[PDB]
Order: sequence, then C-alpha cells, then structure tokens
Amino acid sequence: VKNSGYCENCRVKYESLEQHIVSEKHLSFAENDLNFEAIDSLIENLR
Amino acid sequence: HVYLYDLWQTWAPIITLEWKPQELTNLDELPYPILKIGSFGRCPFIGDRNYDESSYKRVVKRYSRDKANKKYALQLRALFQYHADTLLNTSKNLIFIPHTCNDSTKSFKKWMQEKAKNFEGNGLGPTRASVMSKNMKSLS
Amino acid sequence: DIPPEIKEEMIQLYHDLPGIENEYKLIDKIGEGTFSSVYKAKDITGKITKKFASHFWNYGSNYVALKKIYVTSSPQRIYNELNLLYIMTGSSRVAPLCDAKRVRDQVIAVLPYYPHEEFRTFYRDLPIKGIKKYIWELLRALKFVHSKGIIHRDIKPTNFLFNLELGRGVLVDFGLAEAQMDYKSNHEQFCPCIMRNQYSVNGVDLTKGYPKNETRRIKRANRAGTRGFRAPEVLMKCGAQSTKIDIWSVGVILLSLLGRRFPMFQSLDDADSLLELCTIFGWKELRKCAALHGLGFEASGLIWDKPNGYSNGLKEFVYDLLNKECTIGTFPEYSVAFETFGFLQQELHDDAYELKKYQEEIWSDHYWCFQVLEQCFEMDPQKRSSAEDLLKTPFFNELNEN
Amino acid sequence: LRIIWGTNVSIQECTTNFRNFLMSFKYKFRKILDEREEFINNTTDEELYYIKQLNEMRELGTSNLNLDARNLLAYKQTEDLYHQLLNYPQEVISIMDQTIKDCMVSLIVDNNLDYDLDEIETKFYKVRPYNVGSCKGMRELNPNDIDKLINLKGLVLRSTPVIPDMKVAFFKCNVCDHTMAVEIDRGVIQEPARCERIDCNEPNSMSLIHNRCSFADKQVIKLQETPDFVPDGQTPHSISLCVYDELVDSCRAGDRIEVTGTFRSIPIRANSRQRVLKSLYKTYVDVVHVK
Ligand SMILES: Nc1ncnc2c1ncn2[C@@H]1O[C@H](COP(=O)(O)OP(=O)(O)OP(O)(O)=S)[C@@H](O)[C@H]1O
Ligand SMILES: [Mg+2]
Ligand SMILES: [Zn+2]
Ligand SMILES: [Zn+2]
Ligand SMILES: [Zn+2]
Repeated sequence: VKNSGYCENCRVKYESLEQHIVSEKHLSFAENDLNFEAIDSLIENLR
Repeated sequence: HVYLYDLWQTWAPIITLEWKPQELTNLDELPYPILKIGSFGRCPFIGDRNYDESSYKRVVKRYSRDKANKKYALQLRALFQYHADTLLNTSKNLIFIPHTCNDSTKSFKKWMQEKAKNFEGNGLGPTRASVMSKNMKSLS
Repeated sequence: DIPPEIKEEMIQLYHDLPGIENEYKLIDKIGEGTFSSVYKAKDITGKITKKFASHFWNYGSNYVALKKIYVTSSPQRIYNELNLLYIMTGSSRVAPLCDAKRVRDQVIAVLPYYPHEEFRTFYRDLPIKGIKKYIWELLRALKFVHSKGIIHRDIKPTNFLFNLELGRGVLVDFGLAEAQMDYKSNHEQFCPCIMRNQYSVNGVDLTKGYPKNETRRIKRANRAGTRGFRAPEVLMKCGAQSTKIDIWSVGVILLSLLGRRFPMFQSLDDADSLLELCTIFGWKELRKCAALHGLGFEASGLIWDKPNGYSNGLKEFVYDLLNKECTIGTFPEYSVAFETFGFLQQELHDDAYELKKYQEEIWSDHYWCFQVLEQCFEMDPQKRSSAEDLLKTPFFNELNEN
Repeated sequence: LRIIWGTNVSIQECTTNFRNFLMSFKYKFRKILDEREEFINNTTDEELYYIKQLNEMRELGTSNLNLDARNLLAYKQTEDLYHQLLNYPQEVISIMDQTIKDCMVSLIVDNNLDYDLDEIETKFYKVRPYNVGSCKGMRELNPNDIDKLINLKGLVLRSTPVIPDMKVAFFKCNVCDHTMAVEIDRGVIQEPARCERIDCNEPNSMSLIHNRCSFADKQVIKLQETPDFVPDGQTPHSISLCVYDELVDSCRAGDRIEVTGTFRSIPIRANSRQRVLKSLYKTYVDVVHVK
C-alpha cells in the first residue's frame, strides 16, 4: 500500500492506488466518455 | 540568509531562508549546499558520506568492478576513438594519452605495496493557495 | 526469465484493455516513470512496423514501445502529450506516434521501440568525440522541436535515448512539454518578464526583509521539468518562458559528461538549486541574472568555498571535479577522463606522432567543447544562443558528411 | 506527523481529508447515511455538492460556506473529521477556512478559469458548520464540554447594541508623534513601555488613541432555551450568545433560531477596582452559525 499521491482526475489525494481506482468518483469519471473526448479524436484519426 | 524577492514588490518573495547561527555549525551538514567536490561520479554537493574510498575494503571493490567493467569500456573506446561519427569505424588498435596521476589499478598496487606481507511520490500535487492565514501560522 | 511481480502488471494490462489481446504481445517492461510505465511489445499484425519503417532503428529485429500513461493523469495532459507527439512526425529523432488506444481511463501510446543505453552507464567512458556526437544529436532533436515551436521542458539524459553503436538518438518524453505562445499578442518587453498582466515609498523598504504576514500572491509560472536541469529563468518564477531554457538543459548534460558526475545538481528546492548555481558561478552573476527578470537576489553571511567561484571558467570546475578524482584514484587505467584532465592542465597552468596530432585533435575538441558548454550555460535568456546557432558553432565541424 | 498539543488534530491530515471531502462529496452519500436510499434521484444528488457550492460562491463573491456537519459522517474519510470538528472547533474551523481558500484557488487554476486570482487570495473565507449533534440541551453540558461545538435551539429575547472589540491598538508618541500599531493577542494588547524610535526613548511617551484604533463588531444576544428534552422540575433557561463581525444584528427579538457555536467559559472579575477573578466561571456561546 506504499503507492500514494495526487490524482489529477479526481482532484483528491489517495493513500492507495488499488482503492482510488475503485472509488466512486474515479469510476464515475472513467465511465463518462465526455471527459475523454479530445483523445477520442486521435484514436481513429491515426486509424 | 538568502532572500530572493520581486523588486516591483508585485509578487511575494520566492526565497526567504533565515538560519540561526547554531544551525551554521556542524559543517558536515549545512542547511544550504556549500560546494563539495566528491569522487567516483558523486553529485559534487553530495560528499563521500560514510564512504572512505581510501579504505582497502572499498578499494578491492572499485578496482575489481573496474576489472569486470574493463572491456565494455575498451569496446566503447575502440568504437568512439578516431571519428565522432560511428559510420566510419572499421579501419594502432588502441592509443592512449600518457598520464602520471595514480589510479584504481595504481591504488591497488599501492595497497599491495603497503599491506600485503609488509609494513607501513506519484509526481503531481494539489494546487494550494499562497496566502497563509494568521491563525494557521499560529497553529504551527 | 521474467520476474514474477511483473506478470501481474502485464495480465492487468491484458485485462484492463479487452481488445489488446491480439495486435500486441507484450514481451517485457522497458522502462518505468513518474507519469507512465513503458512496455516492450511485439507487433502481432504489421501495420506500424510495415509503416513507419523510416523511423524504426534497424538494429536487430524491430519491436514497438507502448506507453501506458498512468491513470491519475488528467485527460487534457494526456491529450497534450499525444497531440504534440502527433503534430511532429516524419522525423527520425522524435519517436513519433505510430498508434494510440483509449479504453476507459487507460491510454496507450504506441511509438517505435528505440534500442538505447542509459546515460549513467556510458557517461564516464564516452570519448570527447562521442560527447560531440551525443550533443550533436541532442541539438538536432532540440532544433526540430524548437522549429516546431514548443518547449520540451523535460530535456534530460533519460528523455534522450541514444544508441552508441548506431550512434544516434531520439527525444521520447513530452508529457510535460509546454507549448510556447507568441511574444506579443531589445530587452524592453520580452523580459521585464511582464506576463499575467500584473505589470500595469515612505516608511517601508521591502529590500532588507520580508513581511511577517504576507498579503501578496506568489507568482504562478510553469515549473514542470526535472530536478537539476531547470534553467535559471525557470528557477526564479518567470512568465514569458521560451525555448531557450531547453538549451540550458543541453549544457548540464554536456557538463555531466565533462567531469564524470551524472547527478550534476541535487536541486532539493528551487532555492537549493539556485544556491547550487551560486557555488559554480558566484553570487554576483546570479543577482545580475535575477535583475533581468525584474527580481532581486540577496545572500550574505554564507561560507562559500570560493567567492565568485570557478571564475576562470567551468574549465576549472571540471578540473577540480577531476582533481579530487585524480588524487584519490577514482578513475580506471583505461580512462578517457585523463585526456580532459591533461587538457585542463593546459588551459589552467596549475615515429608515433598520431600521439601528437590526435593530441591536437582531442585538445581542439575540448577547447571548442568548453566554448559550447559556456554558450549553453548563460544567465541571459535572449543573449543565450539558440539551437541553430549552437549547431553552427565550429565544435560540430563533422556535419559536412550530410 | 506534528499533531497539535492538547488535540487529536493534525494540520496536514485534516487538510487532506477535508479537501478530499470537498472534491468528492455527493448528497447521495447522506441519503444513504440517513437510510433514505429510495429518495436518491440521479439528477441533483449525483453532482459534486460542495464543488457547485464553491463555484456559486466564487461567482456571487460571497465568503461564507455553510457546511452541514452531518455530511462529514456520510463520507468515509471524514468520519473522524466530524469528531475532531465537534471536539476542537477552533483548530478544525481554521484548517477548514484555509482548505476552502486552497480549494477555490485550485478550482480557478486547475480548470484554467478567467477569474482574477488577486481578489480570491486576499479574501478571507469562512466555514459555518451548523448541523452538529443535537442533544444535551444547554444545562446538561458539563465543564468537559467547554470549547466544544454545540447546537442550541431557542427564542431571541434581546440584543445589545454593537460593541466595539479592539483588534489593533493605535498608540501615538506625546513627544515625536511616532505611532506603532499593536495587534491584539488572545485578548491582551502589549502597551509599549518605550518609543521604538531610536531618536527618542521616552518611557511613558506613548498614549493610546481610542478613536484611531481598529475595531470589530461584537454583539450579545439573550436566548431562551427550548430543548427537545426537558428534565422534570426545571424552568426555562436563558443564555448569552456572542456574534462577531458579520452575524451582528442578524437575529432580532422574537426570532426562533437554531444556533451552532462554541460552548465557552470566561472568568468574571468580582470587582471593577481590583483584578481578582471569580473561581466560578461564566458560560456562554460564541456563535458560528445561525439557522
Ligand atoms: N520509444 C521508446 N523506446 C524505448 N524506451 C522508451 C521509449 N519511449 C520512452 N521510453 C522509456 O520510457 C522511460 C520513461 O518514460 P518517458 O517516455 O520518459 O515518460 P515519463 O514516464 O513521463 O518519464 P519522466 O517521468 O518524464 S523521466 C525511459 O526510461 C525511456 O527509456
Ligand atoms: Mg515524462
Ligand atoms: Zn481519480
Ligand atoms: Zn523573464
Ligand atoms: Zn517618540
């Protein structure tokens, strides 16, 4: 559980990576495709 | 002290370091980087701390590490000797510039001069405000 | 052969990306980082290997590097890195973007694998001509990046990947690469440092001391980069930053090779790194540098070993970094540093004639190397030389074979 | 490390926990807490609650955030912060004010908003916890409840006029007319015993200029307790509340108000001539929120 640091996505500091990624706010951010929009241009711009 | 500020006084001072005289004692560790040189690739400011490169116990390490590390450096030397561009490498074999400063090999030969059978976290951070309240400073 | 704890990481990358089971077979993990863990992978189906063949180094069989950007990175920062990797392709010294894939919060950047040696292994053994080839390739990459007009803030030995036997390299990281915007939407306006639009007495001084409870906001300027390679202009908070700072990051590496010390600056704090620059140069030089960005420097009562130290030049510096080394005995018998040491014993006074004219070769090389080293190590942003002029300097007189 | 002496409060840990609570709280957390999960509507109970509140306060220019204390019970990381705030309101509320300032600065900078940062930095932001645990009336509080965040409910009967509380004392030299401005420290102002000017060092030259000092608003409000639980045989009680610097004149006589504030005790001097305090302390409330 040594992994600890900031998260620019959730704007919250976590003491554990395996519990931040399964937290409520992080899952809500990941499931929302509107946040990952400009990258969506690149996935198929190259392909 | 060290004090870096804005002459326009428009921004808050960037550097405000104020050390008491007793903190200036114990020259082994200053609160600021006094230039040190060091050896064996050390960061100049970092010294040889708890490290005596003159200790034979250390010496049998660095020369021997140099023995296994010898021919990797020989290959690199022969590959980067004559031309900076490496596309004209293939062509007496090795040339060297003479020196007189003592060495790891010379040190180890000296230690056999002197000891052997003879005498002598994540990477990001939250965006914090710059102005600290008086109560928060008092709580410190 | 693979250690067991990396198997969980790769099976995580397989699980986290449902569609990556094919088209990519991960062989190893080439390198980890603060913002990403890069993974050595083979290409199951050949799009980006059959394409992009000019970019790949044909050193052995060709593989592909997929940069698994860490989850905590913001979408705008990931987009920034990927977009700037996108706009600069068709260049052999940039590691351009062959592919990209996003699933939920995980983004993979697939770029050509470039076989490279870490700096900390070959820095000490590099001959002066090898240092020259290193700096030439670095300056070519910086020249392309600066012509594109962005600041690759993090220029460091790790972020420039260089194969010795092929003898060329590529600039890989760009996560922290800021894009310069125009000077206007000869030291009157580029650097009174006016930016943030905040440029528009009796009883108090504000030069002999600082307010006890300060009611002023600190400047907010970009500090992205790496400890020990931050330029003076980024060490004292300065807006209107330019590509010039990356040139400084070229010198430090050039200073790392000459002296055989990789961690050139500890740089624990911005103040700590700035005082580290005071020891090699001098308090007055740093204060006159600060007076340019509109800021005032002040330090007293400090026991500096040499006031205005290393004034003869950085020459004397590397000579001391070599002195302690050549007295204790820290260099091997097959060392390359002894040539530089004997050349500084020239510059400071304190058959077989390939001996003599290779003597002249390496001495002329060292003499011009210190000239480029001091052009890189300049306090003034504007009067510092750019990448083009730095590449036109007569130290690099091996570009005729082009 | 480095917790505060006499408290469980650590500045770093409390700041981190409160910042995480502010950035990642939704009202569905409290709806789950109150066993009301079937009232949960995805439209307004799934937005970050305090992020929206911070944005509204930034747009409106206000400075006070009304924090529902029970919300801290909904969040897992602030389950201890609730008890720390109740037990040590002073330190925790100061840390919360600082954290609000950091949070708003982060909201402006990280999202790259157009809003000027000069007037945000110089603004003092305040937190008003109100919905703390409602029990124990007022007469059931023991001396162990001094300096704790309590919640009273009652009727406003009376309010004294605005009392000036000196924050900065302005002294002036009777000889050279040189003035220093002393700051109050825990209710004590250090009167200078010598002119700090190096030119004249007259001992008693300095005199306090009452009308040129800096004053703040203080008001005492007489409240009648209307507790939820009334022990047998007791009669209605009256207490004195203290409102400071923005809450003055916010309560008029006849108002039924629920007031959250710090349960304080002060020693009362027996006589106006000598400095002798009474061993029996007098209890009152420093108001931090009025509902
Ligand atoms: N194309 C590549 N081929 C081989 N190694 C690579 C390649 N691109 C990146 N790396 C390695 O990636 C490691 C670090 O990842 P980077 O691409 O530098 O990004 P990063 O994780 O942001 O790194 P920092 O934190 O800025 S050093 C280094 O050890 C590089 O050698
Ligand atoms: Mg990087
Ligand atoms: Zn997150
Ligand atoms: Zn500047
Ligand atoms: Zn006087």
